[PDB]
Amino acid sequence: KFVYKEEHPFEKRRSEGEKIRKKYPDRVPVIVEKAPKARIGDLDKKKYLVPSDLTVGQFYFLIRKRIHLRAEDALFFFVNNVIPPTSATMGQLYQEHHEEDFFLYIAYSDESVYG
Amino acid sequence: KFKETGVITPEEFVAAGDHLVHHCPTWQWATGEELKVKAYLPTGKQFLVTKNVPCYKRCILQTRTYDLYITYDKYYQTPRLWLFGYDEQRQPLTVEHMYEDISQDHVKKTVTIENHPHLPPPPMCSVHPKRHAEVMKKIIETVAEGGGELGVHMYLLIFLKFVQAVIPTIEYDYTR
Repeated sequence: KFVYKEEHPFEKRRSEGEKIRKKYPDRVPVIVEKAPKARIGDLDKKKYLVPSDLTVGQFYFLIRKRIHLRAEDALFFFVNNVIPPTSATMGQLYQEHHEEDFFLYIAYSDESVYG
Repeated sequence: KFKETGVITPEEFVAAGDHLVHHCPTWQWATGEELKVKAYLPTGKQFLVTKNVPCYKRCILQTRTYDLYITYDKYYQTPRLWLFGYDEQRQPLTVEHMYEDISQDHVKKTVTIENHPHLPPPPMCSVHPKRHAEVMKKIIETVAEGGGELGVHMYLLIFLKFVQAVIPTIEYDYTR
């Protein structure tokens, strides 16, 4: 359900993901896109290369700033229809949910249920 | 009627809550944590609480008790149901155990595990009010087509009547 999985074929994504994971082993490639029916600002950038030791809660704060939100505005991440805990690191979230193209896909919205 | 059919304003939420507490004294108002008090609601009437609601079977008896809450969601302008459960030994149920009391239709669709907006952790289950206004709007118009009228006071009574499908074994009060 990701636009990046349509503009890039599966083989081109896997080749880039394998090479990126090989070049930068302490970093993980992440794709972030807005939910189709979300009423919040959009992201000018969707391909991210984030450090493994970066916590999911810290990645919340970066994505929050990139769409110009405050601490009171709602924002939720969805990885395979699961909200990850803010205490887990991006390296742990990647090892558990990265697709066969070696990319971690994350969808964001202002609702706890993106549907 | 209402200011906007389907949703509810903070004053309509108090009016509907005051009628629920009157009709079903097992529900009561509450304030919650001081730092999480909302200014558009009376400090004494922030959300509704009912405690030790029996749950005899899942979705000899292994009876479980539930604390249920009804908070106001300014985003959707609808109520929002919250629930937290205990076993027979008064011990807090794990997340996977509370899902034994949530019907299969809503376990992954309309139920989340978030912090109560007025209380400290541990997080609790919550029926998401994403579709509530659309359903309550259809109900209000149906009782009007039937010759009756769904007053502001009985909004939460009808709301509790229909969310029962999400938790059909948690026996909270909303009648008699």
